[PDB]
Amino acid sequence: ANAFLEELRPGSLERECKEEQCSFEEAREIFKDAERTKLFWISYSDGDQCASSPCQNGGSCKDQLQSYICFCLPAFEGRNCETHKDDQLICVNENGGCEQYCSDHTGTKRSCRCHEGYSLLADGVSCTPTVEYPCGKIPILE
Amino acid sequence: IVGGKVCPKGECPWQVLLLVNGAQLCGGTLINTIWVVSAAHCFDKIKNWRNLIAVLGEHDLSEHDGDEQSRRVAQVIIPSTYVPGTTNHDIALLRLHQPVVLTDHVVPLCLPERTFSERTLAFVRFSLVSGWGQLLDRGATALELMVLNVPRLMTQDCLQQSRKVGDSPNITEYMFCAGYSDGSKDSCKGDSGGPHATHYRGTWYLTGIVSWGQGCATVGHFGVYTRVSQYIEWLQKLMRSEPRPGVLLRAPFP
Amino acid sequence: TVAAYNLTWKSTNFKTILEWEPKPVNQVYTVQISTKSGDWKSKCFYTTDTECDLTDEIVKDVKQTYLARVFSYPA
Amino acid sequence: EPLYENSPEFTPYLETNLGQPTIQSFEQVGTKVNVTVEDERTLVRRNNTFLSLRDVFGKDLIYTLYYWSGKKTAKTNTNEFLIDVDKGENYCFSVQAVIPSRTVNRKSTDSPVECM
Ligand SMILES: C=Cc1ccc(-c2ccc(C(=O)NCC(C)C)cc2C(=O)O)c(C(=O)Nc2ccc(C(=N)N)cc2)c1
Ligand SMILES: *[C@@H]1O[C@H](CO)[C@@H](O)[C@H](O)[C@H]1O
Ligand SMILES: *[C@@H]1O[C@@H](C)[C@@H](O)[C@@H](O)[C@@H]1O
Ligand SMILES: [Ca+2]
Ligand SMILES: [Ca+2]
Ligand SMILES: [Ca+2]
Ligand SMILES: [Ca+2]
Ligand SMILES: [Ca+2]
Ligand SMILES: [Ca+2]
Ligand SMILES: [Ca+2]
Ligand SMILES: [Ca+2]
Ligand SMILES: [Ca+2]
Repeated sequence: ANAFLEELRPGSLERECKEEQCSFEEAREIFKDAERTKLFWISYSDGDQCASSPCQNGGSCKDQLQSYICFCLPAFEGRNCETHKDDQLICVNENGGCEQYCSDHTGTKRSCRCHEGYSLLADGVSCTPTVEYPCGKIPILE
Repeated sequence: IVGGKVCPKGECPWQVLLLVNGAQLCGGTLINTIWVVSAAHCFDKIKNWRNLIAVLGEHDLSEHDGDEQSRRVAQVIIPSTYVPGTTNHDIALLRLHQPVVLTDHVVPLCLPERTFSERTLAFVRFSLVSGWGQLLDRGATALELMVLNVPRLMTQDCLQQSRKVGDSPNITEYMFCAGYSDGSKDSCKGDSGGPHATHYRGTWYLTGIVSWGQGCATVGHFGVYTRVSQYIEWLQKLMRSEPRPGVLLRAPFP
Repeated sequence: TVAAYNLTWKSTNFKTILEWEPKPVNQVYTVQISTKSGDWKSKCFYTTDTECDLTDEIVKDVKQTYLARVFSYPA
Repeated sequence: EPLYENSPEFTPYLETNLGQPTIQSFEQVGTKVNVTVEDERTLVRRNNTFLSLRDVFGKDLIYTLYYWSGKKTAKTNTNEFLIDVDKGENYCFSVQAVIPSRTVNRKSTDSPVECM
């Protein structure tokens, strides 16, 4: 910035493009050479895309050139960490964590089932044989 | 099977061998004590519906050991929609006259539910196919059960990636591709009716049946398998149905 | 139903986002990802978006080559 | 089967863009200046801790420094440069991440320029 004066004071990049905020010429009043001016200007003029606080759910925002990166807490994903991993427990997602059969229910949690000859353990996803020779196991290795 | 390995005795225990008057006909897959799944095309030229045996616990065709069980096939059930000399709807359901006895050497492959198969089994890349069929396209058949790991393709990728050819049948929604390919590669003549088996979280399921290919390993070509998932309801309904009096039976599909 | 097009990978410091066109009209997307010899893993289920964060899969092994595909379903 | 389309292949280690580096600090020791580049975090996590770019690429990654009438450059396979400078002259600095072995996306974008 430039008050009645201020400018009386010679070129600083301090107390002139940074304690305040400068135009492209206050920037070559200073650098003189222009690869040099462009180089400064690219990053200076870009601005903090993280100012809009796009990262949700406790994520941290790292500024880039004309973009950003959200770092997410473990239970989250998405560009803006918008996705709760815990709400994705549906049968199309790795079979719901079911070992055998998965059943989707609107209104409620997915329930796991087992093939004839197995029954479901207490953990709610694992199946165990209720007969001696169940389908689809190879006895000489079990 | 071309380019496969021996299946160590006992480690393909749901493989079935079908014979007609002592001659090797096709493979099959045991799904419980009295029911076997095979390929429709295996029966196109039979006319001795009582010279038709299933053998379970087979390994080496050249020695008989105590693990082999034989059974007479009581009934062969195919779709009404199947047409001899074509490739579509290539599936057969076989009732054994008496049950097999389940042993360390004789175990069924699980028939899965339709949705589990379509939504989960379909996206497991590698499945096993097995048989006593030709070791080479030319060449001879195997004495010891052979087995191979093949990767599954979606049909769109199978078309866009198979080498184009004047008179190859269409891949239908009742089929899926193997194999890749690249020649090493695949399954072959004499393996027909045999299983394509998929592992998932500790259990094995029938996902396919050896059906046809344009010859073997199939270069620029893939193996084609019956898409079992399409026939599950039809298999279950017939497995609870009342035995008709003839051997061969055309049941409506769907 | 239209097949997605212009599938594009946006990656910066392993933050990896698949993007595609078009904006969906009475159709939803599901994304699948695998390694060359691995199973297909489903992501971003039935989304109305035209992007999918795949970061959590790819960081499991950054030296693998991955393939993705985008599925179109009618609503 | 649903309509689908395939993506291009993607190898993260070779194709992810390098982010914008920043300069943490510089210090003077007589005629010599130390320039320290901040270790930029990635989304690769080793056990509830995000790894740096150095932790992932190690020796594959180098940082380049432009300082300044033309430009001089320095390289480092760490996060630090130790450069000679003239007394009583004020210098400006900028850094770029480079992975020399790469064929595409070899260079990050330049950092903000810092001056004494
Ligand atoms: C659907 C019709 C159809 C009809 C007959 C045959 C057929 C014709 C002759 C012989 C043969 O030479 N005799 C030996 C055997 C009877 C002990 C065997 C068969 C067979 O059923 O496999 C085949 C057939 O070759 N299927 C097939 C399966 C997989 C592949 C592959 N994956 N590359 C290639 C071909 C398909
Ligand atoms: C926050 O701001 C970013 C760009 O700075 C924008 O892309 C987001 O939509 C907003 O939430
Ligand atoms: C930035 O990173 C995320 C992952 C959280 O740890 C935040 O609290 C932190 O500030
Ligand atoms: Ca001022
Ligand atoms: Ca001013
Ligand atoms: Ca200042
Ligand atoms: Ca001021
Ligand atoms: Ca000026
Ligand atoms: Ca000024
Ligand atoms: Ca001025
Ligand atoms: Ca910025
Ligand atoms: Ca024998």
